Amino acid sequence: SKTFIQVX
Repeated sequence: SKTFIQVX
């Protein structure tokens, strides 16, 4: 499962 985390 790919997870995309927004940094700034």
